[PDB]
Amino acid sequence: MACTIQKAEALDGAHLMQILWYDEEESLYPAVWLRDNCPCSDCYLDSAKARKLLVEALDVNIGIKGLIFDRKKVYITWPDEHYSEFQADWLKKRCFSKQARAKLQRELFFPECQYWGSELQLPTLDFEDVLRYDEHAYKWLSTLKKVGIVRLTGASDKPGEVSKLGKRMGFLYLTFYGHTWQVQDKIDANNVAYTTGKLSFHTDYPALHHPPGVQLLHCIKQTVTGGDSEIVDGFNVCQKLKKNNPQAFQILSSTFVDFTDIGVDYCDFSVQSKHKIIELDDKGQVVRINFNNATRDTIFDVPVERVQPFYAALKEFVDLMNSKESKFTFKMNPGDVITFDNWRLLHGRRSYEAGTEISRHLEGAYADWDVVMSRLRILRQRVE
Amino acid sequence: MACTIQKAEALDGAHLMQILWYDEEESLYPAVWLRDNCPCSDCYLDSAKARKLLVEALDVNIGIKGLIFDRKKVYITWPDEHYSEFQADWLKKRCFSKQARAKLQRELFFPECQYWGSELQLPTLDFEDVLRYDEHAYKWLSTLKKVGIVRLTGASDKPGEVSKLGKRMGFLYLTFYGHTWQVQDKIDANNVAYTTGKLSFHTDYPALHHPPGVQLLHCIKQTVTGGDSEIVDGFNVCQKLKKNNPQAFQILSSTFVDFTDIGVDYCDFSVQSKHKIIELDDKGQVVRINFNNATRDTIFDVPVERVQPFYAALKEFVDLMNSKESKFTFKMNPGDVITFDNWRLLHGRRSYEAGTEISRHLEGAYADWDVVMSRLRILRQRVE
Ligand SMILES: C[C@H](CCC(=O)O)[N+](C)(C)C
Ligand SMILES: C[C@H](CCC(=O)O)[N+](C)(C)C
Ligand SMILES: O=C(O)CNC(=O)C(=O)O
Ligand SMILES: O=C(O)CNC(=O)C(=O)O
Ligand SMILES: NCCCCCCN
Ligand SMILES: NCCCCCCN
Ligand SMILES: [Zn+2]
Ligand SMILES: [Zn+2]
Ligand SMILES: [Zn+2]
Ligand SMILES: [Zn+2]
Ligand SMILES: [Zn+2]
Ligand SMILES: [Zn+2]
Ligand SMILES: [Zn+2]
Ligand SMILES: [Zn+2]
Repeated sequence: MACTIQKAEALDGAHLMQILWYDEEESLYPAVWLRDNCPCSDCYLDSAKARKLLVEALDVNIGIKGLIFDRKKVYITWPDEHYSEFQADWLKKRCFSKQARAKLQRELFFPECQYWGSELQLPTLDFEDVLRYDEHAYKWLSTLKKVGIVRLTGASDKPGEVSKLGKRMGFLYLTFYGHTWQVQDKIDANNVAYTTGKLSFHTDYPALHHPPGVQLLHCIKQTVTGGDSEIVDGFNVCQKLKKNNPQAFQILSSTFVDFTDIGVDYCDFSVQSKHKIIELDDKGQVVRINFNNATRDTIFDVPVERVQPFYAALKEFVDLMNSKESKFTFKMNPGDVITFDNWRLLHGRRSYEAGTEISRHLEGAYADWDVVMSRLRILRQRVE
Repeated sequence: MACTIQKAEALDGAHLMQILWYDEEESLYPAVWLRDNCPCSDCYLDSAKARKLLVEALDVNIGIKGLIFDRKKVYITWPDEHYSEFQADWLKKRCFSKQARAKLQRELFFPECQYWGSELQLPTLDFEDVLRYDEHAYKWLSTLKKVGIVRLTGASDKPGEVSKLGKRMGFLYLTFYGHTWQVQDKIDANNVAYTTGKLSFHTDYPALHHPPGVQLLHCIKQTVTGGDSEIVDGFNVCQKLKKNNPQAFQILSSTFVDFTDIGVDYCDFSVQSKHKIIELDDKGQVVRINFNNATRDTIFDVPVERVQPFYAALKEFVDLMNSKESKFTFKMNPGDVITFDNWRLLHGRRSYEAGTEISRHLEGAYADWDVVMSRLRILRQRVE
């Protein structure tokens, strides 16, 4: 009844098609959009699922010349004698009502989000299960997207596990630190990560204009002397900051901060960026946190009078992150893997003791959110 | 005289340091910024060129407790007995005046830009020279950044040339179409690029939220039956559009368009995005064009009444691109490589004739702008 056509007609000087469905609801489709999206082999390459029609071939003032229909299809003639057929279900799905458009966007982008503080129950799955079963890989990625983190247990205590998950997603994201990389204490460390020092809350790689969306960290070896992990939900903290201190929020979401990274690892590099620490979309929703205090530059491109207020804002923001209501602490063991949203979470670690042998070793990697979402879309379809 | 210290003092309740240089100019440095950027081994890890100091250790209300100086350094004591030394040249470079900050930004980001239309003289270098000499690789990347395109001649007529340039930059950008990819006519083409059809002006990969910054295309084999290349400077076209049709400009720079790509190539994929076709920074400057008509989705997430005005805007934009004053046409020969800014240029190709053997073959690859700029920074330093 809902996707069965009861009536189709051209309206509004034939610039619009209206469908009355059998459930009595109505949908409207501009004529230019219909012509633009003609599925015939002239206009549309089915093997690629892509449009061949050029913008240059589209009359933006086009009207429908003729229309007939049955319960399942509309058949249209155009002023220049082009001919088009559209299927009822295809039409129904693309209805321009706010409700139909929003529903489809949810299905494409999995916007569901569950904010958390210290009460977090760390979502946890088995590693081999995730590699083997789509049902488990689906739960893995959907929870990663919704909650921002998933732990995987039962991996080995050897290099190569993040690489297997990378393949399960599709491919990992290559950076100047390599395809994968080793978090251990190193002589002449090119990065504070590669020391025994404390890492306060940070996102990885704000020195890139497109920081890694997803981070993977696998504990190969762990020390008893320290090295606990800490996470906080950045979207949650930002919401509390806007509430408690709209001025601090305003400064952090509007000020461009310079980040830097110079050194040699996979290649030799001299990397520079600018980002707003709290990054808002066009509707004012926080979509990314860009913040690592180690790689924030000495160069600070703001007028002198904006400097101290910036720091006072940043301090309020860091204090919220450290608050006992926001922060969640745990300690990784050999064979544990954490996979998390590096645009949303900030993470850190406690200091631990140097010695003459390596007491602590994680292997990490990155992946692009688009690569991950693509796998998520495919998995959902296979599972449903 | 300009970077020699004539006087240093604490001012403004000791919250500011003022330096009077020997050229009689003055610079101001907030106390909190100085403490934040103390270069001592407690605060700063020299092997990483990174800050160890935590935000949590920074008193945002800090003042200078004592200060002494000579011609080349300032020596500061802090209220908690921490001690800091700063070098005159380091200080001079980071001066918070608008002029000093802007100068340094130019040096970091190479903003110089030369807009062009049909009068373009295609910048051209030798391929092997670029692989061999830093002077030539520097000219290559600086011109790529400034002009948006460089041709390289004298490559071979065999696969693997884009890969060599990838290494010269650092590394190539892996996508679902592979590390490198073959533009040829293919049975069951997963993409309109892999046909003999005309490609109108487009950027590559707006189906990703972070489209490739730089594209490389190497002609292995060329057909006489068609297949000429066309380019246009997108930043130039946008400027003309804002002038001629501010309404069209407003629609294109504000409307989110959905892009899609579903198929199998390097991996199986189902990719979705949203972008504004004309993408503006926070000051209203165009920083990216995101537009491929083949991969623009059938799904169009706007209210019905915005649809036709969107198309009328897009048509004005495409017509400008096609104008004889904007467009530059040329034809690639075996051994030619084009490297260009895929955020700024749009490119296309003329149709050509199918046959039973492959008459036309290019190999392409992508690179990230951050990877390229890093190499650019390193090269400049080596050459100067
Ligand atoms: C880049 C990260 C550290 C975070 C950063 O520098 O932003 N590595 C662990 C070294 C791979
Ligand atoms: C992605 C490009 C075409 C452009 C596009 O689909 O956006 N390939 C040539 C197939 C690698
Ligand atoms: O060592 C850890 O526990 C966490 N490591 C990092 O956050 C890093 O390397 O960037
Ligand atoms: O075939 C050409 O000349 C140009 N190719 C493309 O723009 C492409 O593959 O995306
Ligand atoms: N069942 C209706 C088919 C209509 C074909 C029209 C071709 N011009
Ligand atoms: N040449 C001046 C060195 C000052 C050292 C001060 C240590 N507190
Ligand atoms: Zn139906
Ligand atoms: Zn058609
Ligand atoms: Zn980290
Ligand atoms: Zn290298
Ligand atoms: Zn000097
Ligand atoms: Zn110090
Ligand atoms: Zn292309
Ligand atoms: Zn794969």
